[PDB]
Amino acid sequence: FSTNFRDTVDILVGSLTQQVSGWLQSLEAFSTTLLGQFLEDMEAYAEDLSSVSLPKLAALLRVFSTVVRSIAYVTDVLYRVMRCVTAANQVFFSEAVLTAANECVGVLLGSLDPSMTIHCDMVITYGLDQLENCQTCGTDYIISVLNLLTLIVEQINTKLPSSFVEKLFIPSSKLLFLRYHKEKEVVAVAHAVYQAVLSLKNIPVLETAYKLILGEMTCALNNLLHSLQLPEACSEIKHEAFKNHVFNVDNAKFVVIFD
Amino acid sequence: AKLLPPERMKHSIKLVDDQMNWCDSAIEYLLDQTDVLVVGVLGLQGTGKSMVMSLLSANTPEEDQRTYVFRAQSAEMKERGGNQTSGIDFFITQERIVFLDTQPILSPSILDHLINNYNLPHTYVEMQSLQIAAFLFTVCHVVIVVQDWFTDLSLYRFLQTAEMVKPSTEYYPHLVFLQNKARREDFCPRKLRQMHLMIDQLMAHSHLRYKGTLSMLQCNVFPGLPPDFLDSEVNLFLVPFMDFSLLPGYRGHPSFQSLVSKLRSQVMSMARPQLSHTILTEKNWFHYAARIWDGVRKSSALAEYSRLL
Ligand SMILES: Nc1ncnc2c1ncn2[C@@H]1O[C@H](COP(=O)(O)OP(=O)(O)OP(=O)(O)O)[C@@H](O)[C@H]1O
Ligand SMILES: [Mg+2]
Repeated sequence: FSTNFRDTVDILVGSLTQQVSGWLQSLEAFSTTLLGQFLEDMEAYAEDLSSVSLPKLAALLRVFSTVVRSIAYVTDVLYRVMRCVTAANQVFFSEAVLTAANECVGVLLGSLDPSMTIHCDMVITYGLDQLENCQTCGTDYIISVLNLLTLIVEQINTKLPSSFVEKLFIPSSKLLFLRYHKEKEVVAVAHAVYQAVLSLKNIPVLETAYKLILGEMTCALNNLLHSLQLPEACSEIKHEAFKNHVFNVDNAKFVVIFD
Repeated sequence: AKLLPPERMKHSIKLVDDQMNWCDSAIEYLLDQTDVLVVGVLGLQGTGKSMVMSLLSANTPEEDQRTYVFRAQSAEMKERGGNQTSGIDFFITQERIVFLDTQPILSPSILDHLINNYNLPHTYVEMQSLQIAAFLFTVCHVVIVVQDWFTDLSLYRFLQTAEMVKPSTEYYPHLVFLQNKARREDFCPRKLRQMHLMIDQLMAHSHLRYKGTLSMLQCNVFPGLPPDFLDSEVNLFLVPFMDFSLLPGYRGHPSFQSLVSKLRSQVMSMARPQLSHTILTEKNWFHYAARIWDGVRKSSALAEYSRLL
């Protein structure tokens, strides 16, 4: 059993990955020792990268996530190391490695409970960096990014600064433009993210998000009103971030309904 | 008590056989009364002309499709993509109103069936469609145009060219535009205005009566839309399908039965101008239609048009 896991790990690191993953997860110390070698290997890969090592890195991350999901002091160190190694390798620009890293980070963060003071600056920075360059990406990466964001929003409670939520609900945010995707799954996860960010308990951090949403709604109604030669109204819930914008009638109506 | 009605037709009767021959069998159901109304429709393969005629003459949406006075398409037949109605049908309601159902125009199924049977069959089908259109435009009061998707850009050309091939101060029957299987987006003020403007620009020289009649706004379909919003409300009607976290429980359009009933009421009260400079009766109208059909069959303009292509 102890030596049989090597064959499964090697096979999974080569369409049929679901069968081996399920068998390994349902099959059931040495876990830390097995993960140490994997961590050293991925670190060395990026250290020597500075270009055919991408498949190996993707396979390593996939097997790592699979063994982790098969199931508290080194979780923060491992997460920080993974985020740093992933952000450093910005030349390859691969979506498979990013998806695997996002899934692993999400499951690792969700495994614990909101009763610690883990480093949130690195996680927030990594999320913002990946979101700022997630416009022209595949559908699989978008779903993983949205689910990951949901995991950080739910896990990090009473600790999210007002700056993060403030920057997440402005025109420059990629989520606003991402909500226009024709797919339905993306819209569903986006709505889930909105409800999760709107289901907190602290009023000082939720008031800014509520005001931003109300301001966007007011801007949409103002644009719709001006589209038919009629003066705008609702000046008691306006926002400074939406002083002037150009929104189409269809887009404005869709945004109003979404909010 | 000798004032009993003639008879109540439980089903329609084919007026023109598939071989394009006149059938003299509907005279027994006609009387010697004047001021009669006739209706005709031109459509594509799956627009739903038979269903519209059934629902407007002697049928209700609650009744099963198997008892329709006009044979409608079946699910088991849509797989092969074939036509259901051939030739022209005839049926008179209890209100002394004559209805006429025709076959689809430019139907690929007819061409395919004709292949396995004078230059090319395409011209033959084209002249057949032109003949049916001319006959309808010559002996009908109002003609309803059924459509599936808007912006066809081909039906208008056919209608415009069909008016120049009729046999013979001229008579121009009314043209009613109907949009079958309309979606929720079609029931919007912007879409309605765009459709009206497009129809107006596409039928600038139609020379037919297509405005000032059958106003959808006057039927309370759009309670809030003002009459001044549309530059020229043409005779257009919409019919939706038979009887979502963002907008749960929102249909976006009225009930199918309500619109069907409204269309039936508006069509039943259409004007009945004199077709010719003489009062015609039911039998007289039948004889006139037969003579017109015989004349259009052995015409000259149709032959020239067919030869030119
Ligand atoms: N409003 C509607 N909602 C749903 N189904 C419809 C509607 N109108 C028509 N259909 C369906 O589409 C088909 C239309 O065929 P139908 O026989 O009624 O007339 P058609 O399209 O004019 O055909 P044909 O010219 O071959 O006689 C039928 O299967 C009918 O059930
Ligand atoms: Mg039919």
